[PDB]
Amino acid sequence: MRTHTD
Amino acid sequence: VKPNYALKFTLAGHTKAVSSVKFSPNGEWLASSSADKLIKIWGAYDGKFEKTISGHKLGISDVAWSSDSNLLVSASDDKTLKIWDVSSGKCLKTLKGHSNYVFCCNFNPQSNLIVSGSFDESVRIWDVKTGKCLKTLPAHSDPVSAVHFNRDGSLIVSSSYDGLCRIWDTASGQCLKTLIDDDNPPVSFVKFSPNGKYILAATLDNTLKLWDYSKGKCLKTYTGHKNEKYCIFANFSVTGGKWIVSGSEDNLVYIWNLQTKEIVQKLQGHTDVVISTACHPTENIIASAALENDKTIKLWKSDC
Repeated sequence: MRTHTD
Repeated sequence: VKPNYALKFTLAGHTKAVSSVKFSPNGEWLASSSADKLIKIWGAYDGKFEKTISGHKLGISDVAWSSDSNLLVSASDDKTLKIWDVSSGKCLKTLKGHSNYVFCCNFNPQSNLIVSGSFDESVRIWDVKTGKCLKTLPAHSDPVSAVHFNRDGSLIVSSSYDGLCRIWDTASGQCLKTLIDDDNPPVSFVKFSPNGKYILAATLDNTLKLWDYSKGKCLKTYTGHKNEKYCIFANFSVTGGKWIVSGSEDNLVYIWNLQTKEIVQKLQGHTDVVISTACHPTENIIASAALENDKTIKLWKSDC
């Protein structure tokens, strides 16, 4: 998801 | 000369973070995608909720309109894209073949093709009418953050976490040009300018750059926003003054003068990362969208 940053 | 964007509507209804907003080309709708696996359609001018479009099995990172405003394509973590009839809400086609998240998508101007980029590090080109994959490009060596056709459909620009922007010949799928910057920061967004001469590229070091890509030359850089973590969309605003528009990880919308690179406005009111902005095709209207702690879309209007 674009809404997550890892 | 500076714009005066002011909040006019807040659009709530998504139940997880929003990922992408886009204005229909005919100007009358906004589409939004969300981590909540949904697409929603809103009236572009009054923010009226129109409909929810459902069917992806996991969240959606991007959504894009066909030229005639009748179709949407969405890119999902369920490894597919889906083509939707906007008026009916029905899934017309499911585009299968990516082996990991689909991150980004766009129609060509003809709207006979869709281009998509994926965490599987490839760019795929698809036939709208059949839903079949026509080309798979080994475009990058890390997830592909953005894909976009130029104005005549003959070119695709891609960007990736590998730090590269590439220009591809649509008809052959072969690489026409690679742009490398200095120290290969991940490139989180890219798109051609309206006139097809430039590409606007975001890198995860708080920087937007305007490139002349035939010359491989940086022409403008824009800073002052926070962008280190998310793939945040950026826009050419052309309805009034020529601006550059971007979300930012400090919950603001930034607006720059394209030519002087000066920040001309910061739009306050989202309460989480502004992951996506869009500029209305004919009115001085900006749509903005924020992550989990906000999950709303805001519409702002300016006189210039």
